[PDB]
Formats: sequence, C-alpha cells, structure tokens
Amino acid sequence: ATVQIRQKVPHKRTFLFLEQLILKHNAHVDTISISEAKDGLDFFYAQKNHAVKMIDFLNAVVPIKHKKSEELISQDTHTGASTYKFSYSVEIVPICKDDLVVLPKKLAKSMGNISQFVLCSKISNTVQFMDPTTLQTADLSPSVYWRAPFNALADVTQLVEFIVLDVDSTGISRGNRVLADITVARTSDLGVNDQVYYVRSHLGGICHAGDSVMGYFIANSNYNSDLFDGLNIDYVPDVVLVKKLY
Amino acid sequence: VNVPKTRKTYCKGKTCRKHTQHKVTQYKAGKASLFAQGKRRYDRKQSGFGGQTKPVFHKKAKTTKKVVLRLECVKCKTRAQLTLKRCKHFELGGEKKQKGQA
Amino acid sequence: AKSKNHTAHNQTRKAHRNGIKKPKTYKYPSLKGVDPKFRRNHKHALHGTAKALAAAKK
Amino acid sequence: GKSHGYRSRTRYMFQRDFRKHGAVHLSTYLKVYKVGDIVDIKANGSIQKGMPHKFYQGKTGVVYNVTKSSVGVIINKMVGNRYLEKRLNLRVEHIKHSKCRQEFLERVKANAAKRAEAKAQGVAVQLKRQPAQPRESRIVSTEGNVPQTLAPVPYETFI
RNA sequence: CACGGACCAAGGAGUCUAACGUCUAUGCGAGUGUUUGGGUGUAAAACCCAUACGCGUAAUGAAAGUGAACGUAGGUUGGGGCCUCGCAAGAGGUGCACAAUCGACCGAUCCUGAUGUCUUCGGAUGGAUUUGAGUAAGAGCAUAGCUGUUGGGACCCGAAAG
RNA sequence: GUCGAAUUUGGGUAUAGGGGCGAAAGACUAAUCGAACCAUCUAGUAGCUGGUUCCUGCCGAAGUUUCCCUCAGGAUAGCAGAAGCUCGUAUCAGUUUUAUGAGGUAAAGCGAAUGAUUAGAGGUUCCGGGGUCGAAAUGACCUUGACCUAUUCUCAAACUUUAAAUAUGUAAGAAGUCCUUGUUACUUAAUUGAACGUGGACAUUUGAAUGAAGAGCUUUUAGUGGGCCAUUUUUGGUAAGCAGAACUGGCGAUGCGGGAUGAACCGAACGUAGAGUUAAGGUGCCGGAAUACACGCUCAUCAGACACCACAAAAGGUGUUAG
RNA sequence: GCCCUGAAAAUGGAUGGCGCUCAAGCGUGUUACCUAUACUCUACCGUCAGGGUUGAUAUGAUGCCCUGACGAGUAGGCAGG
RNA sequence: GUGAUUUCUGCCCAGUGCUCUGAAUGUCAAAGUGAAGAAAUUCAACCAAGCGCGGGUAAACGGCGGGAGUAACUAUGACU
RNA sequence: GAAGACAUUGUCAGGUGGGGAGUUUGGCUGGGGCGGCACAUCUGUUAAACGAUAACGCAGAUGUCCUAAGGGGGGCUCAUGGAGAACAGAAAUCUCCAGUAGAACAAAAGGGUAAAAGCCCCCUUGAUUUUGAUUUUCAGUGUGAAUACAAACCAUGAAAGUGUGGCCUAUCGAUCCUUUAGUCCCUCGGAAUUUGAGGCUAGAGGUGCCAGAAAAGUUACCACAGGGAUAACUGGCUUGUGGCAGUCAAGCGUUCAUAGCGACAUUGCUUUUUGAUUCUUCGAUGUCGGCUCUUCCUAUCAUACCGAAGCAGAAUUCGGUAA
RNA sequence: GGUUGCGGCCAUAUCUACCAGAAAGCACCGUUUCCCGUCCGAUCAACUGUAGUUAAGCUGGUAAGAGCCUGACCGAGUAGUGUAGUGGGUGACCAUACGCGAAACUCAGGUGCUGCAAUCU
Repeated sequence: ATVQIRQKVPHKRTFLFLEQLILKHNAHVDTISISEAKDGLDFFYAQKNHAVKMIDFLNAVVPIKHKKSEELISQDTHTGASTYKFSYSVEIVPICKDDLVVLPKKLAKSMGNISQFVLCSKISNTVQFMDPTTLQTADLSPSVYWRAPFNALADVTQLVEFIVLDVDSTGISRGNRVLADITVARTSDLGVNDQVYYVRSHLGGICHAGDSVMGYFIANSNYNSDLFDGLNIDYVPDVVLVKKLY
Repeated sequence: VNVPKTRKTYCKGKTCRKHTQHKVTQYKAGKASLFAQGKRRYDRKQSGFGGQTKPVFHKKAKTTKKVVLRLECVKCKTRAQLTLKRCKHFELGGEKKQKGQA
Repeated sequence: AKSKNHTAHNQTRKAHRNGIKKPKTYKYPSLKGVDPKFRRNHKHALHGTAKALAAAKK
Repeated sequence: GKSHGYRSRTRYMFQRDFRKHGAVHLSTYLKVYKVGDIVDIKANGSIQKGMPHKFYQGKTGVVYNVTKSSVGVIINKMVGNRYLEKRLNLRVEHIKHSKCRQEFLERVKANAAKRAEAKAQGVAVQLKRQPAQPRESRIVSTEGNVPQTLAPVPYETFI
C-alpha cells in the first residue's frame, strides 16, 4: 500500500507544515519506509487499514483530494484471496498560506460578494481568504475548489521590502484592528527619491513608525492571468501589505 | 528590469535618418472596438439556435507578457516600437543602482 | 504493446545501393555568399575586359 | 530528457591543451589565406566567436571567401545516400594550412625541373612515383661474422 | 494441440463517369477546337458551315496600376555535327540542344528627384548583399491509351447504433 | 405453498415506443425489452477480420528518418520498377600505398592534479534555513542544526600528464604549372595586391597501385514503415528462448549436401541434361566409402563417443600412466 | 592425462539405432576412397549486349545470321502469349 | 420517508438544500432618459426578479473528533 | 351577480431549468490503472578514441534574472598560508613576503579566462534601421538560438580596433481574430467631400499534449468490430528466493574439532514454493476442493538383512543396499 | 662578441642557492615651477643627465640541485588489439596463424635558438 502526497508549488508551505504536524500527533507509526519525489514524498504501508487511517488524519489538517487504484499480483486459486497492491494518490490544494489570489467572477459572488482581489489568511482544513482593503473573510471547501481549479497570482518570492512612515487607524476592528491607512515608502526608494505610497491594510496594531514590512507591488508587475485582465484597473491598489518583518 | 525614460536611437522619418532623442513609455493594448470585421461576423454567427460556435481557449500556461516600448521622437514625433524579453517586474524611470552601500 | 524504437541496422547497405558520390563541383562556382564589396568590383572587371577584347582585337 | 545542444559531448574536444593555456601566438594571425587554398580545421577553445560545430573538427576544406576576420570554407558532409556541400565562416584562429597540399606544390616544381633538365639531355623523363619494390639479390659477409645459435628458454616464475 | 474447408455443378470480387498529373501515338502548328446550333440525308450514321466562346500567344502587385534589345538578342567555359589543311595522327574555324556562370531588360519593395507646374502635381536619369510561378527569334491546342490521384456505393461481404 | 379472500377466471372496454403499465424484479408490453415490431433514409460508416478467378520471361525490396490525440494508421525521405534522354573514355570506387590531419576508448599512472564510500558524540544570538503562534518583539515554541572544531585506509563509466589497434577527413595536376601584360567603381604610400583574361612554352609515363558488363543527368509510380537470430563490444537485470543499443553477416524472400530431427549454425546459392573432380561431413552394419596403416592412454557392480547442442561443480582416490 | 567417488525424479528409451573393449572410445600423424542443384568441358532453350547482311536469290529486313556472357526469389513493377 | 404493538427517539442550523410579515443599492438585460456628435454611434445616470447580507428549519440531505492533566495497593477518567 | 383597463393573449428581454436532448471524458507505459515526464529543451555520463546511436538507465537543471550583471577604454590582482600592529581573542582594520588560479565570472554541470572574460573607477545605449547569405536539430521545411558580411547611422578610445545584447553551451510559439507602429500610400467599383470599414509592411495578445482540438463520471444490465501485437489458468526458458545435497568445522558434547548436534562462509542439483518473463492458445484446451481409480519416482515413516555410537540389557540415535 | 629598441618560436628559456661583469647602453638615482595624478611626486606625469653608484635590476657562470627537452639491442616485440578455425577448456578465460603495436620505468646526453635597425675597445 502507498499514500502518495503531492503539491505542485515550488515552495511548499502547507506540505512542510504537514511534516511538522505529522510528528506532533505521532501519526506515521505504521510505515515500512519513506520514499521521496520531485513534487512531494511517498509513504509505504504494510497493511491496507493503516493507509486509510492516515487519510482520515490528512483530511483534518490539510485540504486534499484523493482517489485510489490497485494492481494484482498472485491470484491464488485455492481460496478466494486478494494479494492486491493498493495506491492512494493525495494532492494538496496548490495555494500556499500567504499568496495573492484573484478569484473567478461567479465564485467570488457566492462567498458573500467579496472582491476578487484577495489574500490568503489561515490555511486550514478549509481554505480561507482575506480582502486586505476592507476586512471580510470567505471560506472555500476543497470540493468547491477541485470542481473548478485556479492558480495563485503571485508567490511568496515576489515580496518587496517596505518601510512604514506612520499609521492612521480608522477605528474599525473585527479582530485585527481593521483599516489602518498606512503611509508607506519603498526600502529601495527611501534613500534618494521622494516617493510615498498610501494604502489601507489589515496590519493595524502591530505596525509602528520605521518598521520593515513586506508587500506585493502591483504597480510594476505585468501579470498574465485572464482573471486579473478581467478586472477594473482603477480599483486595483498599488500596494498589498503582507507581513511585518522581524 | 528597469529602462531609462530617455533613449537616443536611430529614427527613420524622412527628415532625420539619424540618432535623435526619443521618449519611452509602455505599450497598452487598446480597446476591443466593435464594428470590426471579425466582430460583426462573430455576432451574426452566434445569433440563433446552436449555442457556442467558436472555440474558447482554456488551457493557459504562460505567466508573463513580453514588454513592448513605444519610442517617440522629440523632433518629428515618428513613433516606433521595440520589444524586450519576458520579465515579471517592469518599471521605467526610477531606482538608479548604486553598488557600494551599507 | 511496446515497440522496438530505433536501430541503424540495414541503413548503411541501403545507402550503398546507389553509390555515395560527389556533387561533381562545376567550373565557375556561384558567387552567392562572396563578400559583396568584392562582387561589386568584379562585375566591372569583366565588363571592362570584354570592352578591351572587342574593340582592340578583331 | 535528451540533450542535443550546439556544444554537447565536447568535454575533451574543446579543451585547450596541457601547458598551452592563455592567449594565442601571433603567427596565427599573420598567415595569408587566398581563395582556393586547402585548409584544416581544429577548433580553438578560447576564442568563442565564429566557432565551428563539433562535426567539422578535423575535416579539410577549400577556401572560397575571404573577409575581415574570417574565411569561408566548404566541407563535403554525407547524409543519407548523398554528399552535400556545406559552407562555414571560421575566424582565423580555428583554421590552419594543410602540409599535404604544401608538399604537393613543391613536388610539381621538382617535376617541372626534372622534365626541363632531361630535355636538355634528351631521353628518359621518369617522373611517376613507384611504390616499394621487392629487393634485389645480394651477398652477405660472414667475414668477422659467425652466425650465433639460439635456443628456446625453459620456464621460470620469478614472480 | 492457430482459423476456414464433408463432396459436386453453376453463379461469384479494382467497374464506370467528372476533373486531372507524368508518359506514348496521331492530326495540325501561332494558332488550335466541325457536332450548343444551322444546311443536308440512302435518316440517332455520314457529309458541309457562320458568329462567338475556351485554352494558348506576357508577366507582375494586395491593389491603383505598370508592362520585357546598350549589343550580331550579350560575355565566358565545355559541347554532338559540319568546314579547311594533312597520308594518317592531330591542328584551326563554326558550334544548335544542353549544363554551370557574370551581365542586360519588365513588374513589386527601398532610394536618387531633372527640365517642368492649377504649388503640389508631375517622375527624367541613375542605383540597391533585396523579390517574381518573368523576357532573351514563340510551342501550344484537340483526340485516344496504359498507370496514378480526388469525389462518387467505389474491389466484394460485415457492425453496436441514429 | 395457499385454499372464503389483498381469491381464481370468461367476455366487454381503456392506456402504445423515450411511450404505456409496474404490491418494484429493470419486470412485462404476441417465444423480441437497460427502450418492441414493419418499411424507407441505406449498398449507413469502419485506421478492424476474412476473400480477391490464365501461363511463361526479365528486374527485385521493406520494418528505418522527421511530423501528427500518433503507437493495429498516414504523409514524408529511403530502398524498387518502368519510360527513357545527352553522350560514349568519362573519371568515378564499401580497397590499398606515399604524404598529412583529427580523436581521448583498451592498456598505463596514483611517491603528477582531482577522489568518493559504511558510520557519527558534543559545543544554545559564531544562524533560523522549512515551519508554527503572537494588540509584537527584550520573541515564544518546535526542528533541520548553522559548526566537524582531532587524525585513520580505499581507487576510479560521470579522475587525469603520456597514449594505441580497428574505424575516419583531404591531396597525388590540363578546370595544372610557368613566363608576359591587359581589365576595375575593390585594395595599396605606390600599376602594390586581388580576381578574371590575351599572346608564348610544357603531351603521350599528363605526375602512385589495382579495377571499370560503359559514364552522367531526368521524369514517374507500386510495395514497406509489427521484425527476428548469430560471433564480438556492451547497458538494466539474480539470471532467462528476457528487455534496450553498436559495426557486420544472415533468415524473413531460399531451395540443395552435411549437423538422425531443426527458419538462423557448417559448406554452398538453383534453366533442362551427360561426363569428370571436390567442399562441409564421413568410411563395422543399417549406409555410398580402408573391420586401413602407425604411436600411446583408458576397464567403469550407471564407461565413453566430435562444434553451435540438449549440460555438469567445489572437494577427494596407494586406480593406472607420465613428471 | 584417463578413469572412479562426488552425481537424486516421476509412461518405457535413446552417442540416431543395433552394437562395440590392443574399440567400432580418447589424443595424434600419414595415405587411400565415397558425393552437392558448387567448380571445369560440351549439347540445347531463353533473356541481354556487341556485330555482319537490300547487287540480289525471297514468299516474315519487326527477317535470316555470327560471337560472348549470365539465369534463385515472397510484396511489387513491366513484357510476350 | 419509516414499516405491528411495548419502549424510546439524544447533541449540532453551520456545509449543501428549502423558506420568510425581515435590511437596502453591493450585482444589475431589453425598452426608456440624459450628454457629446454632421450622423451611424459612443458615454453616463436610473434600474425588475434573482443573486448577496440577515433570520428560521434535522421523523430535510447529513455530521457526531483532536492536545493536557487533576487518585483510592494495582486504573479507567466526573471535571478542565 | 363577480371582476375591470389590472388579469388573460401576442413579441422580445433577464433569472431559474439532468425534467429532457446532443456530444466529450489526452498520450507514452515490462497488462491496464496510480505515479512519473523519459511529450518542448540544456550539461556530464551510458557511447564501445570522427559524427550518429536506445531503455520508465544514472547525477542533475530551464518556463527566470540584468540600464548593468549590456558596450568601450583605463588602472589593478585573487583563494589561501606565514610573520608583525593599543583595546582586538577563531574571525574587524593595517603591512610585507610567498602564491598557475587551489578564487571570481546572475543560475545546472562541462569548457574558457591573469598587465583579463575577475575586482574598482570614467564615458555611453550597437539590447538600434534595411533586408539577404550561412551553421545547429534537418525532410536539408518550420520554430528557437548562433556565426560572418554589406549599406546606413552612432558609442568608446590618444589610436589600432572593438560592439547587431549577457565569456560559450538551455531560457521559448503557426493559421484565423483583435490590436498598435509605418508609408499617411491603395480601395469602398454612377462621380465627389468627411467619419467609418477593408488592405500592404513590421511588432505584441497563445496554444507547456510545447509542428498549436473548446470537453466530467459510471456500468456487477451491458453491446459490436477485433487482439494471443496484451492480462487472469496449465506448458517452456530462468532460480534471486524455497526445498535439498556436498565441502570448510566456529560454538557445543563436564577435561576430548568430526560418536552425535550443528550457525556462518563456499560449490552444486531439483521444479513439489514464491517471483521474473510473454513463447503457444482470446472464430473459448470447461478455470478450487472432495469422492472414485490405476501407475510411476526415492530424497525411506514401517517391514528384511547389515555397518557406526558417549551400544552392558532394555530403549534409542546415525549411515548403506532396497520402492 | 657585449648592450638597447622591436619581435619570432614559447621552460634546452622557468625555479632555488652563491659568484663574476672593462667599455658603452641600460638601471638605480636628484628635484617639484609648469601639463598632469594621487590619502602619500611611492606608482604614472613633467624637469635636469646635474649630486652620485654597480648595492639591486639586467647578462654570464657554477650545482653527481628540483623541473623541462631530445634519444636509445632500456623496459618490450611485453600490455592491449584487427582478422581465422567443427582450436583447448563444464566454464572463467588461455594458447596458436597472418598482422599493427604502446605507457610508466631505467640509463645516456642537453640547459634557449635565432630575424630586423642602431650602437660599443
């Protein structure tokens, strides 16, 4: 038997989050050996039943799609007996924890009429999105994602260093001190230039003056998605603040 | 990448035929602009019973566009185009590089 | 059903049924590819020497 | 996946030499190539521009075109059941003369010399070459020379 | 130790047409093709004929358009045959077909822009590593045949379906 | 099994095909039902299976390249035929020699560079790389560790100074060499060079060997595009009548003599006949042919007998013979 | 070196069979002999190439005649019947 | 839907569905209206149901797990 | 009586709509699925010393990055080791000597390079225009990348010269459709003007199945053309593994290598295991076990006759002939 | 024959250690106004051939030196290898016939050669 775990991204956050958590709950106890692959890794299981126990564990912690197949080996004629060799192909949802995602138009209208230009927040059993301009969350169960897949707009490797000038909070707060209008300037343009950007962001309370934050920088990026092309350009912000550094 | 806003290159506009100063901006596609020939044929053919009659492209793999620059001469205003390779980050003008810094 | 993908057996014997031969290299080779600074003069050298043989020697 | 690049399988063929690294010597540039000369091709590893493909290493062609830095060389390459006539543009570092042709041009001058000299005498031009002949009969000398007797040796190990 | 065949007579499978390509035969030849039709008749035959039409005699460009001799219709290198001397061997002249090659002219693209001129029309002359399915003392049209192609039920027999 | 009821049954009448009817089985609807029957559209389409009708004569293949929703199929180059055309010593050739190139495998080397393997203990901002939780950073927790901190052997498809054998490129003249001076818008300080030429000189040994059932060009089309085996070099594999490549010969497409028998091995390739001599193998008898000659070895209460080939090992023997 | 032990498979059987023991076994040398659609010579058919022959006496000048070489073949092509 | 009677039928309304005396301008077709234009046209406002937000609903489809501990000779765990 | 310009009916428009219709549901592959990309490419190796050369063979990379990390010129020498200098140590800065590249050159690996192709300065846009020839994969078509020129215009340097992107080898795309730039030229065909539309020329918007379709499942109710080109059963080859037998004899048998147990190493046999393979059969060889019945094998549990013992008897244990 | 300028072939020319060099040429060397460049006239710039030197550079020699280059009845006709056999061997692999034929090592010898222009007891 074999559970084959796969994730298509070059940098796999949830997949490495899986290996740290597979050791905490003491899950892989019934392995024979562990092989690895280009896209993920493989687990070899002696009996049939120990493989299904892992998939019930994987369903709780990471959004997967799985299916099964088999191979015949012996076909003994003296009794009806199997000697079958099973294979479970498991694939993680290919969006990482903190990417930039542009949703499809019909899908974004059903999840509470969120805007299409959202982040990812909390990546869980289910996939959770966040609108960084106005705080509003929307969940995405894996059965809705695999009936119509889509790709991340930008990875973690596109983050750009920013330097914050001050924080102007609007006093709205769901759970993260919503909509602090951060006046932010580029790390690379602070030295010799006078160029200042102006953006609402969910990083409300944790940010002060002179702090280094990372962010997606839309103003120079030529994306080639048809979803991003089917937008209204003058409603797209220049800066999406992602995370505070250090 | 990063290109300067001003580039001195060869112009061909029947009076210059020499390296003159050009301005650099970024090429924009333009409006779809119906009453074109293919659009009037498409709206006639879709009309009626039969549903979708043209292929609709789905399986897209690329992630970048090539970058096109419209070089505009400052004397004769004879615009000319020039292409670049595929790149993810394209800004023009700022961020001049200095190699020795802290 | 797998297949034998590739071999070069019998490929040499097929070529030697017709006897591998030269392109037999004619006189006056074609001046395509010659430096066009040379061809522009070499036109006038032949046009000049045809004038000398016509008028003087008769 | 397979590999069929422009310089594949050229690990040892484009290496420079042992104790001959560095810049090339200046008699490479000073030699003169006229149209029709027989040349040989040996690709230099250091000069990357104008470089012959890995097939033409060691072949021999005729110069038809002379330009600023390079020469035009024709090479007969077989493909299928047919010779083709393919043309290259090699910079002068990669090219060199063929001494087989250069010995031919001085044998013609000797052949013209022997014909003109034998006409002054009047008979027996004798100009073609002949291969190695079986030798003539002769008499060896045992004077101060006794034929030494040999015998096969027995077997020893000394290992 | 794969499938069809118990035995006998009879039937039983690359055909026809439209439009064609190479090749061969015949007529005629800068022309060619009588036969939709008319005239006639010993009556679906044979014979005789006008005017148009078809392909050919000029290509090129998307088009508006423009349209093939500096010359013995060019120079070179071979070239069957022929002509002259010579006993022959060979020597020289002339070389069609044809093969390789440098030019010439016509059209497109790019440049030069003359005498002129409703002042913006006109494009003389000369070029250019470009380009054409071109010109350079025409070779095509019509019929018939083998072979080959495509559409036709298309060598013959055969579905589960619609 | 049931047998006085949700019972059995006659006649009448109603519902008809993507419809009816169903106390539900995808059951029944005239021996037809996970969609009836009849006729037409129809000779439906098939890259798939079977068949394809007279004789002799000459020539005679392919399972390979590139591209394709392509891998049981086509185009395309290859091999093959036919029609021939210009010419007839043309200079070509699956070859050698003289001369001169190129290469990095066999073998060599490790006291010439480069060099693995099996294992792996510590040192808490000399880093964090991959996470994770955080009203933040003097901020926490988990982990691979960052670090090998001390020496210790190994040789080599992916290590190298030198470097074979076989195979491989070019040259051996007339389209050449030499004097001489013509051409130009190129080139040179320069009638210097370059390139192509006039006129003159060098011919039968004209520039090594051997061969040349003529040399050269062109049009057009059939079949094929499932291969297989053997010696040698090899890769995956415990090994295979296994899988995948290299040069060459075969079988397929092919009989005949020999290996009793055999698609490939050994001889040898074919019109019909007579005579002679042989190959591969054989000569006690079946069986054509010496129970021939000569020198030795072996006796087995499972002897041994001829390549590919239908087998046999390590370890023992005062069995015999030579050392 | 030969032989022997090592050496065990299921229908009855295989140096090819009988059989063979100073071999009709193994090693080796010398001769003789047997025979293939192969090789040499000849006859004949056929194809291909190079030739001769309209004074005439032909009635087949797509005829008659001289010399030489070669002949396997599925798929396929052409040709004569 | 379930399948005599006796005896019971626990917890979850969020996911998917269904539904309402609920909020109002996020989405938003044709016809209409306005502006620009020589005119075909372009542009902008307005904008029904539905969707979106909010509530209800398990004898509707269904679901009912993870991490500690906290003892009485020898232990599951009431609790968190 | 009720209802009343609302309902109803007609046309267009948006929502809902497996209730119903039509079609689709890639390829390679040691069966098919799952995986994987071996499907478009690059370096080393396999590869057997020119080139070519396969496998789901091995060690790996690419769908990027750069106004400098492009172009030109000048100046200079690195990794590391040794010896010295307050705080200063294993590591700061400074100095000298030695230093063939042991460094660096955006990245995979392999080449290449020392008054440079590395490091630091100075100036610049040749990373430009016009189109042809040529190399690589090759059908001598495309596409990508690359070389050498010509005609223009410039950059740099005192100058010779060098530069048509990255030191070289990978870093990417047809038809139709839309769109911008060019000459601001051609056409809208009864003749004009102006909007609009269509053309020539050169780019971009993309087909990763990368010479380029627009596409989810299930069948245990199943159907047809076929395949031994291909699975599940017997047979054949192979023997890692299994059974089994030799040799070598560690530990044991209270003190004794072999009476007798015997692991581990090493050489073999068998087809009574399990694997590997695809040769025969898919126009069918009826595919488990039991009951019934014959015969064969010996690797002997019993029986017959013997040998050895740590065999006194009794009871055993080990070995031979023998089915 | 010695120098210098410019090279050609690129270790027989380099490397390490000591010694010798008349003549002239080189080279060290003296100064900072100017052109010019640096933290520093050290490097490069300019200025004088003047104050002075062969101490270095440079050239030549010596070393049973390290390296490098030629050879040889050195190793060795050995390793490998092309063809052939109904050759041996259960095999692994090995002999023969016609052929090509190395490398390390060992010893012996060598330690730059030359083109153009100028100038020197």
